[PDB]
Amino acid sequence: SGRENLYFQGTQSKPTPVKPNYALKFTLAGHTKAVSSVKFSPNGEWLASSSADKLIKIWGAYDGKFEKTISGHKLGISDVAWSSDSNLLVSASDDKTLKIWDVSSGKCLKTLKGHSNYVFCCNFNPQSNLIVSGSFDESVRIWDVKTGKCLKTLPAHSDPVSAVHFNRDGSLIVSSSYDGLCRIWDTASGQCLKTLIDDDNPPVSFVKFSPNGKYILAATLDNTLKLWDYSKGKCLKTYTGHKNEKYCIFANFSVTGGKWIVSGSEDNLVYIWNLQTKEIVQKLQGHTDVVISTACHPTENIIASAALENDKTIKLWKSDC
Repeated sequence: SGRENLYFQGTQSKPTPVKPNYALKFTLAGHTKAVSSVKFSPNGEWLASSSADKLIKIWGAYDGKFEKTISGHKLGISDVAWSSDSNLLVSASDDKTLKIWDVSSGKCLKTLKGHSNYVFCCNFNPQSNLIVSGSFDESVRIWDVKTGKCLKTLPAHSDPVSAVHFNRDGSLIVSSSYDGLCRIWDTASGQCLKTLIDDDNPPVSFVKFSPNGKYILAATLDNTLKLWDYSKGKCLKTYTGHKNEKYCIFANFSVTGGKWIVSGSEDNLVYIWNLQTKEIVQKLQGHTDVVISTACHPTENIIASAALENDKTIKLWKSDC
């Protein structure tokens, strides 16, 4: 308070690299089967979780407080995603549908039908007038949010689609599949603009664009994450040390503090790497099954992690940096 606020800490010529200090704050229990996917709302207020138990739950991002259960899918749910204004959610289910939900009321606004097998992954575009979905039926679909109609069906893959993500302005979609391909699609035209292959093409279990849209982060089932300049077709960074040979585990760019890569792992840990140096900077211990999903809070140094059937919980972790 007052004049003593302005307190000089000293000069440091050699920078000393920062490591995060994520510490467990809350465990969120209530799902009765494996959790599938957790995502923070863009406005930072909420965490949504989806589960094999057919339910979506909403939780306070800062206090871990249970808010509501959202129900309606007839079978398990593999993914959930928020609209840009934090008002809507879309979910991808084994019942072959996606559902669009009003988060405040819990009501299903639209059921998106067209896929011929489990819907596995989903995302809104930044404008949030479109949804992209990936399915066991091997296709990527692009949906009109307002009408619920399928606008395009992309014959994207020759195996289930493991992930779909729009870039920062919605102009591109990236998709991945156990077929070993990452593929870049023009949103407007539906044309494949590029196919990225790892070489002996291991199954690709996850993809997403970097925040700045220049890179894609891709997980492959040889226990490896890779950061690609998709346009140059060049791999910039490789992240290893975790376990990923079986499942579609989410990974993330942590951008609120130190620049990290964050992933789940089949050894029940959350892994955190320094993005540039590729060194593991933290491993978060607490879960008792595969950490299938992780998410990074938009403004605070908070990570949410969620685990499979032997655990069924979500954990919220917070770091000073």
